Amino acid sequence: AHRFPALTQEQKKELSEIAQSIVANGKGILAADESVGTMGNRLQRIKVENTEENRRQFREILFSVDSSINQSIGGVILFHETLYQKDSQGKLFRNILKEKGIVVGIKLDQGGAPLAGTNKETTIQGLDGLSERCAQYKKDGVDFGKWRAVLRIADQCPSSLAIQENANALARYASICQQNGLVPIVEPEVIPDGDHDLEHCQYVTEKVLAAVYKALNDHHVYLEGTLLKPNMVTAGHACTKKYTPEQVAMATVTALHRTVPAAVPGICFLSGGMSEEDATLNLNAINLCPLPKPWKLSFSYGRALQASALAAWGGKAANKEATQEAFMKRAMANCQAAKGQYVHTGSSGAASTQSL
Amino acid sequence: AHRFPALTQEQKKELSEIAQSIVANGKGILAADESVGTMGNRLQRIKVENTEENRRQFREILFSVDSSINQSIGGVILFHETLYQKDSQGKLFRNILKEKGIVVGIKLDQGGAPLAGTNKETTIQGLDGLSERCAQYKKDGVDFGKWRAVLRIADQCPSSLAIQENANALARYASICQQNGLVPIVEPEVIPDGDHDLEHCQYVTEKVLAAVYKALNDHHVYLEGTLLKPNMVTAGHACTKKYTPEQVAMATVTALHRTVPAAVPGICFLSGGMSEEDATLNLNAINLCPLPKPWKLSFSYGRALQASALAAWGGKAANKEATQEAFMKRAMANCQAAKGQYVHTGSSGAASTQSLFTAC
Amino acid sequence: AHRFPALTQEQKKELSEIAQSIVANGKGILAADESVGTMGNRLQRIKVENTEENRRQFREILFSVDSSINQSIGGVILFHETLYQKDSQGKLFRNILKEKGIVVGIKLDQGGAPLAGTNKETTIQGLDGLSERCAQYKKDGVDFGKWRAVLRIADQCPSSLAIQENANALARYASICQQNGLVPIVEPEVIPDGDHDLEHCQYVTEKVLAAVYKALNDHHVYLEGTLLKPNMVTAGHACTKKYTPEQVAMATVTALHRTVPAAVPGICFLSGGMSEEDATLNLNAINLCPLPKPWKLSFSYGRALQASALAAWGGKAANKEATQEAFMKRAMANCQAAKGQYVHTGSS
Amino acid sequence: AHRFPALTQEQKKELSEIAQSIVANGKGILAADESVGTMGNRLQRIKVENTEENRRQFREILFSVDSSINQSIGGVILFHETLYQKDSQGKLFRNILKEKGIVVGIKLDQGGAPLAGTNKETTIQGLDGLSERCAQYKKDGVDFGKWRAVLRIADQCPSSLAIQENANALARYASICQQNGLVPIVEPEVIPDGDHDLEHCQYVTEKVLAAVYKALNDHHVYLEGTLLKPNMVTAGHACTKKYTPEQVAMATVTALHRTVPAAVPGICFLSGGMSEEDATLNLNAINLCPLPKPWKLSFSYGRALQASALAAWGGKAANKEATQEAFMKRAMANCQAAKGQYVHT
Repeated sequence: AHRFPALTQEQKKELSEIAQSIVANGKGILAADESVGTMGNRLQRIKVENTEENRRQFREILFSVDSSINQSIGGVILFHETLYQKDSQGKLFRNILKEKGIVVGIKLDQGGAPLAGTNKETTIQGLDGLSERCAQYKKDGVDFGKWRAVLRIADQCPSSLAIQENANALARYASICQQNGLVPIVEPEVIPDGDHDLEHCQYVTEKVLAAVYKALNDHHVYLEGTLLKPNMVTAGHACTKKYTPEQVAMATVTALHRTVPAAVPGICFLSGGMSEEDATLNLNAINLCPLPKPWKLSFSYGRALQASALAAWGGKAANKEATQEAFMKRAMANCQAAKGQYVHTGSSGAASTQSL
Repeated sequence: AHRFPALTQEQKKELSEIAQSIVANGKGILAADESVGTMGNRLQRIKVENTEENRRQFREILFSVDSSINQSIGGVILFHETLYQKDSQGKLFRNILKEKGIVVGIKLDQGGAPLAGTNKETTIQGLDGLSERCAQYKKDGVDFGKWRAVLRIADQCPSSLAIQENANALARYASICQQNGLVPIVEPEVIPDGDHDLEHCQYVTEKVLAAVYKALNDHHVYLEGTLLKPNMVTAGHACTKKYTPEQVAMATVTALHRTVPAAVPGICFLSGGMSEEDATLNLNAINLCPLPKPWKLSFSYGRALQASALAAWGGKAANKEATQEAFMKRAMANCQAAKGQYVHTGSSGAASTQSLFTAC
Repeated sequence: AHRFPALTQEQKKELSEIAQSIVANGKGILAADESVGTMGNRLQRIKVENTEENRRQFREILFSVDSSINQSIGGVILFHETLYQKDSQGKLFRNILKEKGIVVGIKLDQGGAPLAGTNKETTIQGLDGLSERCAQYKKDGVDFGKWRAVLRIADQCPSSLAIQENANALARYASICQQNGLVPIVEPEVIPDGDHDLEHCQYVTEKVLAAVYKALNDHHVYLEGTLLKPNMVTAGHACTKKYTPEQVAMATVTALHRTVPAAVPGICFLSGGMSEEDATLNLNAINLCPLPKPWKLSFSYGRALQASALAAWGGKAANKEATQEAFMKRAMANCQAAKGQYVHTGSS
Repeated sequence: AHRFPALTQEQKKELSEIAQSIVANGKGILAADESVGTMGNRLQRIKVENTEENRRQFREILFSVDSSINQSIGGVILFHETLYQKDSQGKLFRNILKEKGIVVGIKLDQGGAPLAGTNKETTIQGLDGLSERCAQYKKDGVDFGKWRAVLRIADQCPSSLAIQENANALARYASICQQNGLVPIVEPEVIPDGDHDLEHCQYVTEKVLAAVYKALNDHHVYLEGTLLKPNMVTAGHACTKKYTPEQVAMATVTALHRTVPAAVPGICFLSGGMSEEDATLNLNAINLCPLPKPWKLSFSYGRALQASALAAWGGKAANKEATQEAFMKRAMANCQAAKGQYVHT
């Protein structure tokens, strides 16, 4: 509250410049910020032991790919550890990435915490000392952050305490990052677990984005210097009905265009477990849906950009190339999807049609 | 909650089609819904008695204008009296408007009500009976409604209680229109009274808007089936900073693109006191503002479409012609401005250059 | 707003007096404000034609009772019509009651209205013109008002929209009434329909009270000048478990002590549906419940104070005495219950 | 959810019992949870070097006072370092207190954070990982917590954002304490800084509290196992109008009874800034105030119980008895004031 402006014109100019730079010409985001535990889950699928070193090795293969990768990839979100890791010749990754023209980002949330008196719902931690962490990250070469909330549809979820309380941690999160020069990505993911259908997700997704944006305003957040990583709108995991990229597209741009201000510059979708192929086909329909779409509609993918590469790697140095090839192909595909230019092409083996 | 949808797909299709038809090709709205008191203030300016007959005569001139007016005017908001008045031959005004291909709206709000413990802030009455009233008006040829809220800037204004309550009332109101096939026009006006500058206005307006839409969302309103009639972002009346349309537009378009969703099909500005030429220069500047503009940006003009015609009328039937040319001239200019093409020469036309219409 | 006080010290004094006057000493509230249709449902039970004369005749009997009765009833809520009716002699009922020592109140809401996009939830209508209406009633010798909201437990009810919207209308009405000297009686009723149990209603009643209060607070309503008429914590109508007055008391005072500020002078249960005997025992248990109870706990009953009286009247003049007797009886039981005396042991 | 209870009845039962036992018979709380910096200020006053030794030493005099202080003091708020500090004989202070029948509490908040876009307003940090800390503290002898939010009166403060956000932080914290068997003392202080008068402070005190309690209600906090530590209502510090204890009381009780729920078992007024005597007089009055008072009304004082003792100590070990005397004296005065039985003489 009121008068007493959160930011200078200059601060805004910087954050709006970073933000627009990452989704600039069909480019997207590679989401490599899996934590120790989450990355172990990934490495498990290819039966690779979750070691720091293995983690360092897979990331180094992805980050050392030809600078051309700049033409699909606008930023890369890193987990803390990886932010401080290095190459073979300790070139820190973060500098391998900045030098190729890629903007570096950082996971700033520190996970869930249960919210008592609720059907298993949570909020997210990490606001304590966030300012000071953001400043050091700004110093170490980071220009955007990521904060993920997780909301479920189930008996009595997403509760109100749940949507408002996760919308306000997001809003504090967003507020602090801006005071430090980082563009905040607000991730209010609504989890595809369960058997609801398309309309149900569409509705919850609309009620969750309306909360976020009003919280977001109550806390004086600067929409122009922010990015949204929403869930696309689909039926749940256990839904038996079958849907089309085009139906996911309508439901998804419908929901957004009723709740996401045109000032937000770019909307980069989470892929969450869709196969790589669907991730791409869906984003591509999203860019051709015949509705008002005032922002860039792009990707911030984690699994949809790294499954087939993980699989080609299998933890063997010897696979460097195949690993590289995979990620590059997914990366290009999502760039065309980002421009509504993708045509069923791209990666084809079971891992692209995988499901995650 | 949820899975209790408020509208069917076919009700949505109808409100969306209505709502877009009104702002379709640079068109705008003529806001002729001044109540008796308000209208009295207007006619007082031209020293004409505020008679139900004087009122019916000045509106007869305006609506009997050449057909071509439907190139500029996509809809016309009427005050209850007027919705039931007649031409000089017993032909109903609402039927004349409707045959010339112009959508008819009706003022649904019923004035303010003081908010106790507030520094002179109000809310707006009109929801009791609202449904039974829209139903009937729909039957009577009406396809859209208008509800005006009034917020001001001042010591302890606009408060949370006032913003909150006026958004909710707006909320109920838009809900109810939608259930009866009327497209709600939502007008949370921020008045220009006072000396704040543009930056302050812009901030209150972003504040007001964000509450409005979250509220409409709580109430399940169908945005696609709505129109928004807000104030342009300007300095207060008594502020002394002088600004440029272009400054006006940057503030306006900035605020609106951070709170009004892209699903709203059009936003028709009230002109609230701005000279006829200024309401034209501004709207025009808003259409060329280099920011995202997902929605039509047009006019819904009370005074700014009528100053000149009133003055020409003088309350004399022999002035019919002049009266109609004034009206038509501002209706066309406005529609060009709604398309970012009004390259007025600064207007000459005192009528058009002066403050406006027992305003304050 | 922020300074800009709602009311003066004197308005306050006035309203605070009204408020405490009506629940002053064990007494309670006769809710005779049934509406035309509602009142006819009551007449239908005893097979009497809903007619304005039938209605004026019934109340006439209830209001002509032995003065006394200002030692149990401290206020009587009337439906508009009844406010301007007479007795079999032009005496205006509103004068008969004043002169008996009883505060007369008016129903100010105007029934429900559907909230689109809800599972059949409603709001209430009535604020348009309320202010004007309030001024005249105050001038016609009404000192307090009543507005009922209805909330229900059901698939996705009560919704947050429902609760929020109902609490705000209630806050508008309550602010409005003070501005014209009535003390507003805030009635957010959680209907018993359905099969939920006690603890489900407790939870839903404690959430609805938190809402209303919060709103009253936003609307700068003067609580010390108010009165509440909440439902009692009970299992739903279709619940098959069975419970004890004392179990309804604990459920009820628990909820109320967690949400209704000690500044509200009195909370006056509605009974809607409970037999005459139960509304007296539960109120009674309510007053014996061992929690902290900063406010008077009492009744503001409609059926529970009249059902037997109607039965006795039968719409027959001849039945007058029987009729008053009954009403006079239930009114003492509940005064005594209001004091936690009512040694109970079943009455009529 | 809704339904899906936050606590079992057992859990309630314990939090309830702990909550009441602290305010049990006119008893109150010694707040010795000043941080290293704050304590520094207080020692600055008697001219003693802010030293963990000094700190440690000064508290050791207050906690070794005769057991009879448990007639007046129901619990003590410690700051982290101190929760693990020992006497001159290696006996941990918390055990010394626990053995004289005093319940021990831990500061949980972690200070302030700037709320951009506000006129100097803040929120409070400390929720990250708070649960695992709660549990740890529970295992180290702790039974209740403490979280201080600060609001002030000034140009555009306290704002909606400040209000709502501190309320939400308070709610969360309260909730997480309950989940781990501590009783959360909610502390929404309205700072006295500034020129405002009585009625103003009372108006903000009422808005802050209605916000505090609805948010605890959104967050399923169980009030019967909570305590509230609010400011009393008084004019601001630079306000020239003089007022009587009776005036402070009517304004404090008026506010409190309009917003704080009768379930809350006890309300323990911070005194911030009040002289020891004024803190006793005003609490006393508060207890005679002729309005409904469903809750004990006591103290949770820091300066008000230690000023005279600190001056007597003078950082001189030889002043051990004077030092304890003073402290003991205010603790009894406040205990009487918590029973509206204090009189000067």
